[PDB]
Amino acid sequence: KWEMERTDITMKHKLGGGQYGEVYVGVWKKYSLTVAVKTLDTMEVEEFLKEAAVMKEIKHPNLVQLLGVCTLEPPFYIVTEYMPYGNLLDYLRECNREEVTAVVLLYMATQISSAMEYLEKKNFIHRDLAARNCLVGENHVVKVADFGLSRLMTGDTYTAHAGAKFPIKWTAPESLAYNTFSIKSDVWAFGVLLWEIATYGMSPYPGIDLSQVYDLLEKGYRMEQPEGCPPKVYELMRACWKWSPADRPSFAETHQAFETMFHD
Ligand SMILES: Cc1cc(Nc2cc(N3CCN(C)CC3)nc(Sc3ccc(NC(=O)C4CC4)cc3)n2)[nH]n1
Ligand SMILES: [Cl-]
Ligand code: NA
Ligand code: NA
Repeated sequence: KWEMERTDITMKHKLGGGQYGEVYVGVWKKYSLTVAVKTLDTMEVEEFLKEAAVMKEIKHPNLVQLLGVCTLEPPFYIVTEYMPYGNLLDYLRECNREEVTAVVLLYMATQISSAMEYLEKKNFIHRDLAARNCLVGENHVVKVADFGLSRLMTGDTYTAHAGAKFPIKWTAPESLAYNTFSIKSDVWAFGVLLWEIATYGMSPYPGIDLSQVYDLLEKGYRMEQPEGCPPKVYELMRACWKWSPADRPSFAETHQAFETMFHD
């Protein structure tokens, strides 16, 4: 149903400086439409198709939309709607802060909590929430992307395979310690994502030794409040980093808090 004919797309240039896979900007000739195209021998086919598959099952204004697949023969294609301003981390880092103000940061957070409220409702789990995995478009629209590790959950947790390796700065302690992933682990990451946004794209736990992060977190260390970050947003941010997953807010609560702030 989603399959398309590779001949349809014209591939113009490579897109990402090598950081996101083999992704090129594409022009769908017959529909006159700019699109992105992720392509894959690179023994990662199993996991590419898994990705192509999950994007068929989800649809939200703040999640990057699949337009079509070529997954009948190689090279395999993933054709998504094109976000002309790229990933959020570099956007924040390169933006004009007179244009991207505190209001715009709040808007970006609200839109992401929207995407995550929807996955939470769908009992899906993203597993790689971070500014580098969000994309920016016209009028400061932000959309969550990169669903390679995403899953529909059979119950309330998913256990990663032995020896899986994770981005530690974004990973919840129970995920580091017990390979346990849940919507509450996605909430932990969201918090770190909020800190990335608050700081216009700074690196979390700057200059800390990764092998000390768990240790520090268990002893209670958490990242300090960024300058300009409002107290309510910092309180919410800290809520996402509660040790016990149960004590963390839901994505519904979080989104309610930002929609309210976005008004007041
Ligand atoms: C998916 C997507 C990506 C985009 N747009 C862009 C745009 C972009 N830019 C490069 C630098 N200029 C200055 C800004 C635009 N760099 C990337 S880098 C990039 C490429 C691919 C993916 N992810 C996927 O293709 C998989 C999830 C389907 C993420 C980031 N993606 N539109 N839609
Ligand atoms: Cl790339
Ligand atoms: Na961590
Ligand atoms: Na905390």
